[PDB]
Amino acid sequence: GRVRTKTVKKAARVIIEKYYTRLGNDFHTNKRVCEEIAIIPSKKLRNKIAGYVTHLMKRIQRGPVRGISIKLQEEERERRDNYVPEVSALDQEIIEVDPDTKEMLKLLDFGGLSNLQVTQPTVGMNFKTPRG
Amino acid sequence: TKKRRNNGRAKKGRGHVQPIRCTNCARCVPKDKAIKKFVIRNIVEAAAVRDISEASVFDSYALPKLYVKLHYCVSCAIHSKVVRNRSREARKDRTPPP
Amino acid sequence: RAKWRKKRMRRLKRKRRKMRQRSK
Amino acid sequence: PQVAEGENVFGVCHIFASFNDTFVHVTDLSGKETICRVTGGMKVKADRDESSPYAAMLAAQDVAQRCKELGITALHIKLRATGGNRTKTPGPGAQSALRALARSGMKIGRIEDVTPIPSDSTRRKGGRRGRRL
Amino acid sequence: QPIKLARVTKVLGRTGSQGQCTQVRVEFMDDSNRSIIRNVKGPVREGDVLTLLESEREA
Amino acid sequence: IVDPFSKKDWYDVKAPAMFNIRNLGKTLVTRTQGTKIASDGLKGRVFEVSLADLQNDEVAFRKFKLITEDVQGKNCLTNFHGMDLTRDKMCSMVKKWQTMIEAHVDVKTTDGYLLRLFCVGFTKKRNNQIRKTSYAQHQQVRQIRKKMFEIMTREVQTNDLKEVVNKLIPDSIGKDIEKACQSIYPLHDVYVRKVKMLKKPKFELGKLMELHG
RNA sequence: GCUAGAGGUGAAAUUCUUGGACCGGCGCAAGACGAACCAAAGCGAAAGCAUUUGCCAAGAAUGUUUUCAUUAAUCAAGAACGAAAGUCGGAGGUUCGAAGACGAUCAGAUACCGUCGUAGUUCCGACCAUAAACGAUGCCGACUAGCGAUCCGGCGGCGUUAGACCCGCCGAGCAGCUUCCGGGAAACCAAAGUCUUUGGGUUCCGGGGGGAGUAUGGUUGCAAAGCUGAAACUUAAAGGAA
RNA sequence: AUUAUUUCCCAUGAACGAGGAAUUCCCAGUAAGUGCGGGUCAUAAGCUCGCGUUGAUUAAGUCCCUGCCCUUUGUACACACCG
Ligand SMILES: [Zn+2]
Repeated sequence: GRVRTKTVKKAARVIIEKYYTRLGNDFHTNKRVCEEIAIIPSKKLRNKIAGYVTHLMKRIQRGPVRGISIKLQEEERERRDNYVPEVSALDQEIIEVDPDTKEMLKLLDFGGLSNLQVTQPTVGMNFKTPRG
Repeated sequence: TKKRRNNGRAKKGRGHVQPIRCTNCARCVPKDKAIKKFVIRNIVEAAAVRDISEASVFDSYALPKLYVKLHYCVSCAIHSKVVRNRSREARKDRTPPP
Repeated sequence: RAKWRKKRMRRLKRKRRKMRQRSK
Repeated sequence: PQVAEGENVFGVCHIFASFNDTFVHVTDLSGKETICRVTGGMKVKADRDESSPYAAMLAAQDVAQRCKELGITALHIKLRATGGNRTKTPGPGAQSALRALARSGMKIGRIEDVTPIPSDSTRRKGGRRGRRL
Repeated sequence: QPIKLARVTKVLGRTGSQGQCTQVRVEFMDDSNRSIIRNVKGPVREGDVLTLLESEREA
Repeated sequence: IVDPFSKKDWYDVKAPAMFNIRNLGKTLVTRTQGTKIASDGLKGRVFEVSLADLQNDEVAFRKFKLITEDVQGKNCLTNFHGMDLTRDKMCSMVKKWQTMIEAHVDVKTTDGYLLRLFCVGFTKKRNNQIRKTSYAQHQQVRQIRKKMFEIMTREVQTNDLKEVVNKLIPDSIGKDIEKACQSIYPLHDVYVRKVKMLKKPKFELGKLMELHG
């Protein structure tokens, strides 16, 4: 029976979204931060709030939490997502093209291209799955 | 109120169907309205398959099965809990349970 | 029941007829 | 029987398993001569338990020792369930009597269901509204 | 038949009408094979050694 | 009061030479007391033996009926009396979403045995078939059934009882039907499901012993 | 053939066995029925219709660069067919089973349940013409969406198999589903849409709930009853969907 | 104070040898044993409300029973099945 009420969790998320730079992985440090940045009428509620802040702080360091939305955290994680390979995955040496697709390009100005490799069309129209 | 579109039976474009008898109570039920169930079970159940296999005279003899096609009326199929009453939207599901 | 009420009616018509044929 | 090296002398055990009683009828290989036939009623006082699985255990253990006295060591199984238009499912004493045959040191072979199934039944007992118990 | 000695490795769940028998997959200690499943009565945990009087049937 | 099984002799049952396993089992009968000859109680028994217990290694879903016709010195001599498939075999071949073609012919052999062969055949679903049902039309069923009438009659009316059982230990009469009906509608389970012996000629000890030679 | 029990029920009893019931084997006879295959599949105007084979005369759909040329649509009167039960006369009566008897259960059962069992159920001929005879939805015609299947016929396409299967199209039909086509009181309906933006043609039929499908008259029938069919009087609701 | 208010002393020494069908309470300083205090009280506890003392067995599980809750379903009920 260690489930936190919505009072503990909501107040812990607002503290993070407003004072993320002051919090850490230590309960007793966050226990004193929440005591000052938030007027909690009880001490047990403060320890529950600060204890859940420490839990959420261990999740922020590994990834984004579905409840906490920090602007300075979302912008950096999106900026650091810019990953591209040394060579694109689209410009290939050879490209397999179905004979029906080859005819579509033939109607367009791109009739004959060296990058195109016509594949043998498989015989037998067994694409549908059996019924029942 | 019309509770079912098929009126509780798989009869479409057809006047009359020959009836059958429910296995619990021998009552006249149409063949399409009957809640059929083709049960295939072994003659020897799992609680006794060990003793019968070790007492066999053959090296590898597979135990046969009982191919019985059971028929149920609407009333007895529900008392025997082979079909349950479903939600108003769940009734439209025609897929057999997994 | 509407069917047993219909049966009681036909059992009453058959009595009114026989009572009417007696005085015919 | 003139048998050697414990060679199996196969018999035929007709097991009439119904919902009111359970027959354990061991015959010869042709099925004409009867060796021993013990039913559920011959082993239980109350007639409500003639079809119980416990009654079939006593009916099968009693018939097994009789086959031991006549050199019958193996048995072919012929399981039937009331045939006709009645229930095609064997009664409770079907698997109980068959397991008790193997539990009594008797060999089993060629199990077969011989429930007489009609090409189409006659008018079955009970009205068109069935047994309204 | 001898009295086999098995060791509890995984506790599956609770069986029985009142949940008095615990279904446990109990393997033998003489060899890694024969990871049979047994029904145990009483408090069982991973690491217990059971005294199987009969080890043929699984049940 | 006295045990009746102390007055019974155990007789041997010998199968015809069509099979390798001759001694199929043992039967018992009361001793010759008064006028009840022990041979009289044996000359009418029918033994329903499975084909796996028969000649060498054949299937177990086919059964052969062997009726005892003459007893010769503590061993019973049986002859062919019928053939039928097991209950679980026939009940498993009858599946849904396909039609079954049944046929029967009352055609006698060359020596006098009037047989009634029962054939069954189920439509086969193709390997690349997307359709759920494999139903043959009515005229296709008639052409398949007429093929069974033609092959079953031709296969037995030119042979005697000894040669037709040699065609029944394997599914010879059923395989040629499946190949012939393949151009009409492909089939997969074509068997002679039952063989009834309707009429038998006069018993001859010379032909019986020839059958056990 | 071997045995004292079998039948039946929630549990029992009536009942079958003082011995040869039940059970097993080889058979035989009669009368029903046509399992599984058998499906939201087919056919028929509906009712209805399933073993094989033969015979008889019909039928839709499809195909048609065949023929006739408005011969059509719907229908008072009139007429054919019309489940089951019932009625009459024959044949047959295996099973089942109204009535009836008896055994259970209950306070009582004249019921449900069990053991029997008449009529009936079966066949032939003559009646009856009523069903929740339902898709509770007249028939004909046009138009207004899509999709995957399915039955029949036709058409052209890789390939596999010895017609079967595969991929599409067209017409016909039984259905299914998704949709804010629209409609509706809503449930729901590709029709129950195209409806105050009201009119394609036509038949039958409804007018608060009871009285009442009763009375009376006529008509039909051997009968049971069918068809046609009121009023006095009474009532502020009855009812549908959600 | 007799129909003994309580209390003391002497004497009297009964059923009761763990208890049928059933059934109750209870998971740790808990059950149970043990006594104390309060309430009632002129007289006053076999009751009850508290208190400490000694101090476990078993269990960390399940819908089997018996209780309610919820969803689905049905309703001619809506004074709502005591309909
Ligand atoms: Zn029923």
